[PDB]
Amino acid sequence: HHHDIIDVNGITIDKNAFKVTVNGAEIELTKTEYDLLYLLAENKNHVMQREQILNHVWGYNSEVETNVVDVYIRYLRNKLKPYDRDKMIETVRGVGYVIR
Ligand SMILES: [Mg+2]
Ligand SMILES: [Mg+2]
Ligand code: NA
Repeated sequence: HHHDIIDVNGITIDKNAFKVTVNGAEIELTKTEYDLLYLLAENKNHVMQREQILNHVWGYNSEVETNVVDVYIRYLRNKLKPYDRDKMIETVRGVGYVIR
């Protein structure tokens, strides 16, 4: 076990850097979930096609199956659900995903 959060010399450092702040609390993510959320958020109101999300989050050269995007959208929605934030991630069937 590693201490979740450490304070030393007035510096606060969390074991897991990939957290976002919501309602005075924190949602704890993985790198890939965090990068996916960032992408969608930076592209608010602009629908992102699955292949574009794949390129930006997993890499233009990636050998991963494109449906990994759908998998991680589900993981991210599940992370947002306890904070009633999941509906911000909308599916555009046959295109991709968007935050409005
Ligand atoms: Mg951080
Ligand atoms: Mg943070
Ligand atoms: Na969490």
